[PDB]
Amino acid sequence: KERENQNKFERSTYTNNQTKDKKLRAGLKKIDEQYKKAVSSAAATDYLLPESNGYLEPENELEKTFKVQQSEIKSSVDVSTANKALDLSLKEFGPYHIKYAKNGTHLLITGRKGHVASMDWRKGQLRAELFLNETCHSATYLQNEQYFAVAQKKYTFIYDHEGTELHRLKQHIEARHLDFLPYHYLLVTAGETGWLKYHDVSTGQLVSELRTKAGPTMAMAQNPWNAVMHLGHSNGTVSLWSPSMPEPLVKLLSARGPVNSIAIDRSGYYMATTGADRSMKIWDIRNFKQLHSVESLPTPGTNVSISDTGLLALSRGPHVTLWKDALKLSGDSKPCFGSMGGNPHRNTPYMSHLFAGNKVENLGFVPFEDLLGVGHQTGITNLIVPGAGEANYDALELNPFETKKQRQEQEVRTLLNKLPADTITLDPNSIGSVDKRSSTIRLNAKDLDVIEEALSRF
Amino acid sequence: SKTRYYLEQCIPEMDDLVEKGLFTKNEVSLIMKKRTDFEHRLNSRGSSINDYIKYINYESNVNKLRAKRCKRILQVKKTNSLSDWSIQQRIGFIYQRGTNKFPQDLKFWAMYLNYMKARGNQTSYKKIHNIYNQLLKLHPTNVDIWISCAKYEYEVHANFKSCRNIFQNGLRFNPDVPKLWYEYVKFELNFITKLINRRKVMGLINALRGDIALTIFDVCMKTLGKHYINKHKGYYAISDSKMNIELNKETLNYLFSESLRYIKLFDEFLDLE
Amino acid sequence: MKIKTIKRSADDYVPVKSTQESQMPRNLNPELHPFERAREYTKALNATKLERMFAKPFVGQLGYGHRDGVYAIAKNYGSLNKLATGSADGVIKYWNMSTREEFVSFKAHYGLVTGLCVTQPRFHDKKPDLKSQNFMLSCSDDKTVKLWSINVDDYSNKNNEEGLIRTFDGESAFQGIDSHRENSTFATGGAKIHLWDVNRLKPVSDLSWGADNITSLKFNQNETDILASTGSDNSIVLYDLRTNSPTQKIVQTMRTNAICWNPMEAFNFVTANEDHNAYYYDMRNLSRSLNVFKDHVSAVMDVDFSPTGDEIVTGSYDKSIRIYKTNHGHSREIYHTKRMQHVFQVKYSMDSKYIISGSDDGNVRLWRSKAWERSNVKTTREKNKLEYDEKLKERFRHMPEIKRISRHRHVPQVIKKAQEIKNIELSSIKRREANERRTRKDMPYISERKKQIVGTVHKYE
Amino acid sequence: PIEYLLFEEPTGYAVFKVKLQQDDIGSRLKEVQEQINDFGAFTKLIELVSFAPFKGAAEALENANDISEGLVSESLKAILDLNLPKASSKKKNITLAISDKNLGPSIKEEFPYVDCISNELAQDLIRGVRLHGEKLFKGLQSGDLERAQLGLGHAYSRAKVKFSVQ
Amino acid sequence: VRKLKHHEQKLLKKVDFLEWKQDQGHRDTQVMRTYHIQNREDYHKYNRICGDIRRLANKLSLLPPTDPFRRKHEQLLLDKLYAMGVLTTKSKISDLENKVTVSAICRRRLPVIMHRLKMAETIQDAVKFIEQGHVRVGPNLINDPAYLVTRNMEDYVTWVDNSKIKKTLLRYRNQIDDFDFS
Amino acid sequence: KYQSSAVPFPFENREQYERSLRMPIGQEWTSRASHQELIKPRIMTKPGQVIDPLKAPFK
RNA sequence: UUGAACAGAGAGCAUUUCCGGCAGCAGAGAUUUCAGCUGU
Repeated sequence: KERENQNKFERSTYTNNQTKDKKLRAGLKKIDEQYKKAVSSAAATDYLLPESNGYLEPENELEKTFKVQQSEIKSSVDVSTANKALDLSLKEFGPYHIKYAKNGTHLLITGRKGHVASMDWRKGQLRAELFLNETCHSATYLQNEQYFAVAQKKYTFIYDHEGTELHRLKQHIEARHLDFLPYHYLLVTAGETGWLKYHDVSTGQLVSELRTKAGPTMAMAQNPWNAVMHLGHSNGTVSLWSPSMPEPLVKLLSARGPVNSIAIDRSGYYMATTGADRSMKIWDIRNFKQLHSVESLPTPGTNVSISDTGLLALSRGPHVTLWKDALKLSGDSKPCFGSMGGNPHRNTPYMSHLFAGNKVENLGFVPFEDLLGVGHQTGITNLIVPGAGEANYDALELNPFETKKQRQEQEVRTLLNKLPADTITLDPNSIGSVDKRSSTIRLNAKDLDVIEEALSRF
Repeated sequence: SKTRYYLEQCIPEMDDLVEKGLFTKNEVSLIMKKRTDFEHRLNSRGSSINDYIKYINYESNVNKLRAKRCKRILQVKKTNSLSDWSIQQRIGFIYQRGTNKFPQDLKFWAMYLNYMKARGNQTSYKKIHNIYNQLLKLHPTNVDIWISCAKYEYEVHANFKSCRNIFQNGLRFNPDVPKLWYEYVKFELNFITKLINRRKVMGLINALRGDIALTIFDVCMKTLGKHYINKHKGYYAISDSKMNIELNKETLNYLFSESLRYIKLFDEFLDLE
Repeated sequence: MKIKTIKRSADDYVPVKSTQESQMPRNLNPELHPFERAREYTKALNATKLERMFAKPFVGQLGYGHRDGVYAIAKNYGSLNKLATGSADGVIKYWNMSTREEFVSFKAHYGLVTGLCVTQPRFHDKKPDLKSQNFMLSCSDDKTVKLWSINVDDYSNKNNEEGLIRTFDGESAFQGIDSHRENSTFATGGAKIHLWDVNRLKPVSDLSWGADNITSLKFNQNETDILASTGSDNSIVLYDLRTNSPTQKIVQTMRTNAICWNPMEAFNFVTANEDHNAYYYDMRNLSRSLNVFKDHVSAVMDVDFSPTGDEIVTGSYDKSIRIYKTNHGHSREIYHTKRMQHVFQVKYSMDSKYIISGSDDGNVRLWRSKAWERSNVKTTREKNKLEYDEKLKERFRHMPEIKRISRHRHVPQVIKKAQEIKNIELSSIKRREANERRTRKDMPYISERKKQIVGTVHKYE
Repeated sequence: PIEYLLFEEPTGYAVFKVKLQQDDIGSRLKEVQEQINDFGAFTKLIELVSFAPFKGAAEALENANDISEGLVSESLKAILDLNLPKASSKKKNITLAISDKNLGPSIKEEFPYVDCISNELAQDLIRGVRLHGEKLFKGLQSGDLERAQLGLGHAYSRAKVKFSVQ
Repeated sequence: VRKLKHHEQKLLKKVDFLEWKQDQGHRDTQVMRTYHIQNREDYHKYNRICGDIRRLANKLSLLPPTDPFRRKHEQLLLDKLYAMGVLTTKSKISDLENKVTVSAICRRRLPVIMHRLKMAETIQDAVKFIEQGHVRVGPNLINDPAYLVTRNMEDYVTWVDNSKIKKTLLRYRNQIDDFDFS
Repeated sequence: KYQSSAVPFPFENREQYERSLRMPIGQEWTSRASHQELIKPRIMTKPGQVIDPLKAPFK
């Protein structure tokens, strides 16, 4: 009943800053008993969890972890993971924006010149290779490998599984950043116009057009927790947006200069933003505190990414550098680059790699595996990062081994339980409650000159 | 899914089995992933009684390892907590599930009965009675189950009334195999021999005869003759009197050969008259 | 340097043999499953919409009805599918509700058959053959109570002189009848309420409070020796058969059309009366109703309890029936039909799943108590989905978007217009009593549950 | 309540135990009428508790004639006395569902504590187990049921017509 | 996407992954499958032209019917749209909303007039021939199919000489002169 | 419109009412046993047999 | 409606009546488990 890992499974509630009703008293007592039983029994599943997370540990004081080479990892790990660590050398079209499907089964690469390829990177099956000879910028899958949206010269296009064009969106005028919201079925679009557009993929209907009013959108990320969009502008300002409010939900002053990249944890708690002022900044999202401010990077961080197990992958051109346990509150988790004299209270890099020829275009962790796919000027490279993936997925949220029938039925079922775009709030648990107006107690309709003293009476 | 239900029914015993400091978390996760494999193979499609049997063998092996580790770590022979009966209860439930799914392999039914009998004082003889009742309901014609049921309830419990009831019900169902007749006359001779030997013993310390065996001998001859004349010449009596007398002669040969075997294994009961 | 990656191994996740299903590993982290309020809000909304499209409650009418409108119905409380109905032209019929067809019809009387019930007649010379004969008895305004037997094909044990085994006789007319659930006894109300047993051809006892007639009668179902009756002086009288006497009566504002006792609580009953609502009364304290079920718009003609004791059905003179949860006090459901006129009798079948209504065009109709509920047997996946959806609609019940959908029905034009003028009338009298209370000194706050009792014999202390 | 079910067939006798009652009032509805066609829901109603197979085609023909003319044979007596609980004869008999309204009297003549039902509910329960057949029996009979049906039909017909091969 | 069940057709009806509201019935896709347009955005760079001429025809309708600036510019626009052959006659200014079509401004393209005067036999083979570089309008070769013609140049659509399909049709009719090198 | 207008009847304040709503009963968020305990209804009848009135041990 | 003896079912409910403690010893089945006497 005690369960040393309950507070992961606990659930916050409302507080005022007991009752005389017998029936209501016993009803609330049954509700508290059921909540305790449910938390305990849900937290006892960690016995049933099949796999264990990966790691790499130094076992010596001369053996630092950032100086461990990718060939040495590929020798030290098994043949299946060594074959997952792919490398495509696609030289002639431009730097390749990488994208993985939400289970790690499909890869979607876009060249800057025109070359968009959707493929099953772990078999050898490509299912779309289309050369759209205008400058493409980004792409994403929608709810499947079966549809993907590409952001072209101006218009965003939507292609089916084999690459036939389904849609040319006449809105979404100049996208540079696309991201799909999978529980809400919303393709979110931002770019050189100062506008943020939410487009419902299922109905086909443009849900929202929002003026950023801050020029072109330099970075864009999605909170996986509550589906609000963090856009980074040329002010050094991140703004958190929802498709209901025509104003940003929050505006944070992250950096000086512009904001080069944003990444959010999948728990929706931490956000790493890199500015062009050579400054990485780790942010608390829920309480909006600034946790860490790594200033004076040697060159501006062009990308950040956060794995499912909380690694932090920063990329500064040729270099990729990953820190472990950097998204924590304490000042001993501030990511350093060296430990001055061997200080154990300095978060040196967990591992680093140098793409010596080129400058990396973007970063993306492969979802349920221990790999980091970085797309760069001459194609794709996966890196075996051992701490970097949820070993125990849930197979009824999203399954890496899913079949054709399972894809069909899961598509219909998630389409059926698509969440409305109005339910996107800054916290997800605020659509069962009562108003923050409409008084917290329910109402019971019962509650619904001594002369002048004489001259008074006149 | 129901594999999820069974797998999370398995968790309180390993709660207790980690608290009693004999197993660790990394090895109990290994026994849970093996048990996950087995539960999924059990309640998925295309299932096999060999999947049931291998699950029972795995659960008995982890029970023996648990007993060995308990004696080596805690130096007691049972912790008198949940984790010393839960796994035998699991084996009994795997047996019950398997016999409800494939009630056709008497090898598995008899492995169930053997494990349930050999469980010892912890089981209940009415729990053995229940699975004898449903097995005899499903296989009334298979006669070795009747012999085994009555043999368990006479040669272990010495319950003469219930043993007589079992033999009379079996002879009601299949009064055609002579083996059940011979085991009934064997049981009646054993019962009357134990009766007269307890008489001799109470005499030496301090009416009811083999005529029961003779009467069941008489109805054995009559009904075995009737069932052989009904079994051979099967559909109709379309046979002339040559074939009818040939048949009746052959049933006399059959029945008299069985009575020859009756006297041949009747001579060795030499403690009564 | 030690090193370990994720080894997925493909034997645990995609099965070896093709005949068996794939493994579904679970991981109960809320990080893995993010939108836990919105996702089950949308499942509760899709459950309310699925209920509003699956609501097909009309099963079928049974037989061809009667000729002159059904004024009496009685289920038998031991068999599931048998039903006796009588009309205004004196014909009674016994029904198999499985095949929806009459076992037998009977020209029983000449007037209206004003009551009928069913019996297991405890004769002490003969033995009742209840596996092949059913027994219904029935009183009319031609001063007769007649007892009939029915040949029933429900067991195949046997292989016969069906109708009218005896004829009780009164000097004045009868108006209601109900049978005791043991000991050969019944009671008939009329010009005066008499008790009878099936052996004697005359009333055992006359149990009348005063010289005011009796319009309806119900025996209790447990504590079977407690009777209740409705008299046309707006009176509800309780009788006890140990003391062989009346017990206590109350006088209300308007006339109680019917009673039914709670089969699970043994001292609670529900009255159905002419101001358009029903009253849930405790026998041990008749000074206050313990519920009022309000949503009808004309005089409530008949009420009945679910055999689970948890909800009531209530048919009224506006041509519609209404089902009420017992703890709420407003209608959970309304059933209407352009063909159904003036539902005079409603029973709740012993399955607790179907509702029998007898209208006055002639027809007796089956309905589902839960409209969206089908009567097949269910695999565990669909049974689990259905009770998950019930719990989810229950805990999101009061959200405005799903409340406006679950609250929605199509009511006829006449009932809708009477409903809205009833609303503006009630709002006007609340406005005027608020003004009068603002001025005057001592205006007592009378409860709604007491606002309909004009008085009570044997006062409470 | 339709508690037990007796299905006669050429391989022997089967006693099933009714788990869930089907609907009585909604017995003519569409879902109730096609749940006996779906096997995944019929196995929620019916469970096999006993099957006594015959001793051969001779006892098969004897029991086919006894079932045909509505009599309880000795194998019927054995399996019913094994399977049905010793209920009372005056209060709450055990309920057996048959398909033959003139076999019912022969069953109550032998077991007075058994009331027998063959109305439309027992009829469609019986035709559910006829529709599915070999799947309900879980593998416990020798001999294919249609092959025994061919043999028993030919034997019954030649007996009824007195077919002589002379 | 799954040909949804009935409680499915009812619960969500406006879902359609294939055809949205703003597709306008996929008329761009339909007319470029008809007249076989190579790249995208040609439809909309014709539709902008159609919208511009109906907008300035609207504001020429706005101006009063007496001034020579208005009447000279509408007769000039009508004569230029006749001179590029978008129209077939010099009729009413109501035809500048009834008869100007993105279809007809595709009718003036070079492969479709080629199929019209039977130089090719299908528009696809016309685009084959003019990507292979066989034809010319007057002196100069035409490589792209986006060159639409004017009303004067439907007479000098001819192949080049040394075009071997021209040589094959000459040796078909065995009028094949070879002093003129084709 | 995704949050209720006032506090519904059986509760007295929104702390009580949101303590009712604080745990999801879904398959995805509870174990299988806890999911079954949370979704079984209060009134469980048998689908084809008669419900008789209650009888108590001597009232 | 009760009482009596008889035949039972495994389908319910208590509670300190004993056992799931240790040997010595013979017995039981295939070197492991199984079955009772004298005291802790």
